[PDB]
Amino acid sequence: MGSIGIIIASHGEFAAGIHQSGSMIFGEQEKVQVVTFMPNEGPDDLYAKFNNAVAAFDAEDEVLVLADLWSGSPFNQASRVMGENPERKFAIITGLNLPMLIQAYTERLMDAAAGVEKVAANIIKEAKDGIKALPEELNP
Amino acid sequence: MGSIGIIIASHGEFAAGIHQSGSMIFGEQEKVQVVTFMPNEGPDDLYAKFNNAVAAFDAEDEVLVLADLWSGSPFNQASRVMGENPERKFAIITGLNLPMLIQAYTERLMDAAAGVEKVAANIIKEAKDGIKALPEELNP
Repeated sequence: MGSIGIIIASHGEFAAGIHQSGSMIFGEQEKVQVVTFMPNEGPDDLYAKFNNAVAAFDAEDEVLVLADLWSGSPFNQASRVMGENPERKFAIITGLNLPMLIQAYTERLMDAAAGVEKVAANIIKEAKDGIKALPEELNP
Repeated sequence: MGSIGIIIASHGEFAAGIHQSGSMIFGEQEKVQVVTFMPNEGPDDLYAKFNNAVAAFDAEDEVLVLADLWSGSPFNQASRVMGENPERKFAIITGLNLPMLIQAYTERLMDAAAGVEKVAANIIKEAKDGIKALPEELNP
């Protein structure tokens, strides 16, 4: 049964700031957790934050992690928590940007019961498609 | 000679937060300005922030704006400033993410003579390529 909990994760306050961007553009949202990794912190503090974020969702919810980068402690600890909970469906998407977050909120509204693995493909596509340049000739 | 000044621009505190992410991974970076657009500000406030950010660079510097969202207010006021300073080389890339910012920093280190029109293609490429998922079956 059910829903998708979203965890926004980053080095530094990035994840908190883009969570604000999203609430201005999209409005308030349920079942969103923010995990920041600050300079006075180590990997085990981050491990605790992820476990605490997952426990804030209902036991039936699938989990979508939107992470800053495919490297470093935020990504590594998200992957660890994913691998320690094989009875729970997880997806991690790296390269967090605002089109990605908007599309994640929309896919939840539209199609949350299809699962995190189904909705990820179009979240990825819109995140990439929203990277565009001016002047137009600079685009691939 | 001139080099590239970077403006990181967003709705809300996103831009300040990812600037912090960048400093945790890439140290202190010269000629980087942050432009945030907060819930209690309007377009004329924003326009002034962009003009002040551009004034922090040297007259011969080129300007690279990394913006959160295509056709958003940060993007629109950046485009306006670009059109008002036609004697300055300018580029705008939307879909701001941490791979994008990392590559922009790398480009300036490798070749301070490369202008914003030359470095844009690899910055866009790495910004898109950095968007990937686990499980890996969601990837191409």
